[PDB]
Amino acid sequence: TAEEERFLDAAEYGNIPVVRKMLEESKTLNVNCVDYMGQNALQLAVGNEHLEVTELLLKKENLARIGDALLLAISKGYVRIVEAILNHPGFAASKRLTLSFSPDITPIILAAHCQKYEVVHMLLMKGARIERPHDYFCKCGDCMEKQRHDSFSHSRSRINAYKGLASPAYLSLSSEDPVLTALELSNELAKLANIEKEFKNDYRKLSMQCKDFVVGVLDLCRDSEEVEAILNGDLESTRYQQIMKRLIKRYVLKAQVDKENDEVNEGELKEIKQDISSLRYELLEDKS
Amino acid sequence: TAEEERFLDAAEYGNIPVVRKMLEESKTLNVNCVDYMGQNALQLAVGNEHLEVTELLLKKENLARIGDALLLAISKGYVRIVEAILNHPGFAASKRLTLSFSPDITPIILAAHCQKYEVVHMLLMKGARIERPHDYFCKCGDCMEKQRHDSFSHSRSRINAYKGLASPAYLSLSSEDPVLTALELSNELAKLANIEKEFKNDYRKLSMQCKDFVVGVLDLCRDSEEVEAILNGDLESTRYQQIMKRLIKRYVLKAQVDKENDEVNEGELKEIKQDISSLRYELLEDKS
Amino acid sequence: TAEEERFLDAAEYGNIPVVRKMLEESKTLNVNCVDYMGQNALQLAVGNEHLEVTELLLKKENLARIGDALLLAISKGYVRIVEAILNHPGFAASKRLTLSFSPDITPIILAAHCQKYEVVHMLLMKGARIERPHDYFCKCGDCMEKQRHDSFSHSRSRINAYKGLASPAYLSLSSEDPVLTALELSNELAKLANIEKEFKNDYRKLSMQCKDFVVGVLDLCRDSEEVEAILNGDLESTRYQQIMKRLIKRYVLKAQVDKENDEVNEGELKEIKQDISSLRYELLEDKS
Amino acid sequence: TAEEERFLDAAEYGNIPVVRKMLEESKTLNVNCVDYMGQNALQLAVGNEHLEVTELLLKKENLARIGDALLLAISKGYVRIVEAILNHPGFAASKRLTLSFSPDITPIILAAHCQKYEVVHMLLMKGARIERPHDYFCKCGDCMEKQRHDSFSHSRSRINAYKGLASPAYLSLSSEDPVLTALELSNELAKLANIEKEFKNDYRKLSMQCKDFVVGVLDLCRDSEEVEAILNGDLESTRYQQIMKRLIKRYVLKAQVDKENDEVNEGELKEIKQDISSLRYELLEDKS
Repeated sequence: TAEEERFLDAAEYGNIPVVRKMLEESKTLNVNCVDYMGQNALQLAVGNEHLEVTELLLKKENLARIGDALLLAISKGYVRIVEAILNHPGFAASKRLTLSFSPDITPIILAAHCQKYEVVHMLLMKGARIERPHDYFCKCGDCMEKQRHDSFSHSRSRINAYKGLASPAYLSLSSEDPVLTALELSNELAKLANIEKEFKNDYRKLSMQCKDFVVGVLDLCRDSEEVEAILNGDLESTRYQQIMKRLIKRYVLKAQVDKENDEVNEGELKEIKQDISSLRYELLEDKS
Repeated sequence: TAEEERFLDAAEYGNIPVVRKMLEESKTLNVNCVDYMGQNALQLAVGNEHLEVTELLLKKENLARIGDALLLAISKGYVRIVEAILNHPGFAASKRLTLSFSPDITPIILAAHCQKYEVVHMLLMKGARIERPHDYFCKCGDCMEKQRHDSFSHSRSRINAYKGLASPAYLSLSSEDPVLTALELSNELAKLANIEKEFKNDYRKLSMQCKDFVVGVLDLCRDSEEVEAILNGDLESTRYQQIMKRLIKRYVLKAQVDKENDEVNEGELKEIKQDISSLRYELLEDKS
Repeated sequence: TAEEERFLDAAEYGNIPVVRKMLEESKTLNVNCVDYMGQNALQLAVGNEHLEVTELLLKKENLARIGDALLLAISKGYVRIVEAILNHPGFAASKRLTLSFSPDITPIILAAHCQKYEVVHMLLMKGARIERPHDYFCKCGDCMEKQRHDSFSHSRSRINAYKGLASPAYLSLSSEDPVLTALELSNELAKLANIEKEFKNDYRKLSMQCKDFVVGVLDLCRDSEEVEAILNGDLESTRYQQIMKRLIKRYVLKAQVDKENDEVNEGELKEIKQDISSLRYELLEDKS
Repeated sequence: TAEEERFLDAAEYGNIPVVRKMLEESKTLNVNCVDYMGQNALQLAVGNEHLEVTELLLKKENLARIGDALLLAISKGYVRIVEAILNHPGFAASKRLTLSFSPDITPIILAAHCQKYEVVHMLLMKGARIERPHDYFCKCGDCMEKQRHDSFSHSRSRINAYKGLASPAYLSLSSEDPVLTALELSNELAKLANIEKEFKNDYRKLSMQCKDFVVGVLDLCRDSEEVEAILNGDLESTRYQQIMKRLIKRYVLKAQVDKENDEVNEGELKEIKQDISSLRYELLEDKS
């Protein structure tokens, strides 16, 4: 395990030509090393180290921890690492159920809990769009889905799906008229707060998030739409497409500025330290 | 769009000799690439990457997004990027109305919402000084300006102009005796709070900002001016020039220290990461 | 002391080939320099400077400040510096009492006040596991330990030992079933709060920490264990091993994310500055 | 002023061989450039750029802004920049009054408002120790000092001197028994709060700071001194030297850790950016 420990020390920090040497030395030991994680690309997606990931993409020995590495790259919020994962090992489809951390969360939903717009838009450039809003009532038609599992996974996965479908970001993500759809989802979550018991506080939170979302989009304030359908929906609380897209861009830029006015995350500092160490290893080992 | 995507990947991060190669390869594809922004210098003014901007200044193919790039460089608060924008592509004048994001905000006003003194002073070294305090009453003389637009843009642009004219920074920016002018503007904003309805809280905020401004300038405390005109203005709440300029310098230095004792912005961390990546690309691609 | 001051200036910052020159110049002056600390590896374990420590490991001239340097590397929370200290100068055992800052704290306890899991796990890979929970009553059997010292060191070292034994991290550190042991320790600390006077607030704090620990481990929520022994312990407030280890890994990852969502420490910024200066000294002095 | 502006652009950022070229090109224009500051070493002591300062020390053309640059290096809290200022241009003495920003604050007092221990200790290694506690009553003996100036400078300079003499750091700085001297100064500031009117809140603050200082030094808790003189002083609220010095070292280390657990200053981030730009300029201009 000596070469394994050398590989992991080259893995947590940069050591990029050391990993090139581990490539060129006939791959004597497989990339299956365990510290606390079963595989090693999970600990390779820690810092902003793209070249390690590109060298991992040439290691197609069925290293089947690409999905959890993608979930780490989304939850930490990388961009080009997510692109390197999505492009080269290939993906046929991702619709219902495969056999590959690991919560029961599709990566569009996990990209929707965070509000990082470009990650979800890169997910939308590939074909996977809608998080499937079903009935989620006592009767749904998919009674066999209610009969496969009989546990708290139904209600909690329902709440997680509506947290994904809460539209924190869907105004850049739906096709046409996101405000009316946000009003409809607010009414639906209000009715679920009326009906579905013992979890009503979360539905009230999501309904107030949708309300304050619509209020902020109104507070963009370029040109008064003031459609009477919008007014009647408020009672229950083309060039038009061009005005709508311009307001979409305004709200996206304001949301990104309000993201950039936030408190520091310590992991973002750890990213800077690992980038400094990767610079150290690149410059010194290319001098040698 | 393959060269376009290579250009944008060279654009978000440093890749400065890659952009030199894109220059030297006959400019096969124009700099008009769209991710969410129409042009590309907007995404080039993200980090502290001056050499990209200087290479853009040699690209005079009527890439008409210099003004919004200047607004980004002011709102994020760069210094030498603003100098590179102001110097080389040339500016005839900027007084009332041209045809070139984009709120209805002149860059002196947007430099005045932020309190960054050196940016506004570099604006004042060129000829554009005053944000035009007009009557802003029911009657103003410029009734045709009130008749061109008939909307909320009058009142809201008025409030934005008085937020620019609130003097957060004008003590380094006016010509002579900024304290008496601040007292006069505080009296004017008090009278506008008395008269102009449904927005009185903002005028009260700006009046209290002017009052606390004058109180802090009094709290500099080198030599007691104590002019009886200042006393009579407080009732309604040369060597003198040398004392005034020295107090101006004292207040500017105290304001800059109080700026440097503020909470961290995450965009300032992103600037550090992009500077690290620019160092990476410079050193590695100059080794090659 | 001129070479001593040059050595200390090479010691606070990087200057790694300068320290190589101080090695190769026959070691004219010993590494015993005093600014405020008696030895110098204490001021060498400030930044993320591993090569200095590896050059110190070849300096085996009985520089007997390895233990306090290990305590600094644990309290600041380095990883590979702790590995470099533990591996090469050798350690026979660490059980009760040796003759080598310096509080009366064994490094497992000081690694247990901080919650850094990998440091304590690297301590557990070597043979030193348990922090010795004794009776700690009026009668204990070790009455001669109560008669060697007669001071406040008994009660305060007892409280420090139970702060080490509070299980902030022991769910990754004990062998089997940490939740039941946490319940037993919560009951023991509750009884010590009932009995041991004038320090009851700290025992109440540790008992509430154990309670909220067990509540969070319950709030992992994969599969309901719901053992009736757990229920009866709550009244006084194999595949099972596989489920338990998976919940252990879930709680460890959630704890590390909650660590990485914390406020910035200024010493972590100082680490970045000293790493930048080490890069400066490496690159410039290897150009020369 | 073209070479002046090139020099200032080399001055705000690193550009160290550019400043070497400005040295070697016969010094055509003197270092007297004005942006807002009269001299230029004030804007050269912004970042952690030592080589610029060492090149300034070879520029002995009576560039008489060394004292304000020293005050900037102390107030921002550099270490080796302060050493470079103190060592090479020479200092005869600094006792009462010379003719060379600029508040009326001696650098020991300005180093005492900040709590940076090593800066004040480097001041104490040179001969300047005591901030001269005089009577500061209605009668003092130095009545001519009260008759030279007749203004608020007496009371405010008195309060600033007692803020310097508040002992935030003097336990590492006085000769022997700092706790009894802190008790005496607390009694003196209490009596000044009884006597000197209209500023009593600041004296109450400094007295409570001295009280909490003594309480924290008591809360070090190695060995109970419990001198009856300390008890009688509390009523009005050798090996002993070795115990006292060890408690001094304990309190200094605890104070430095509590400094390193503080909120981030944005100027510390600006230091990192200017160090990155200095690395950029060094590496690129040494490639050329």
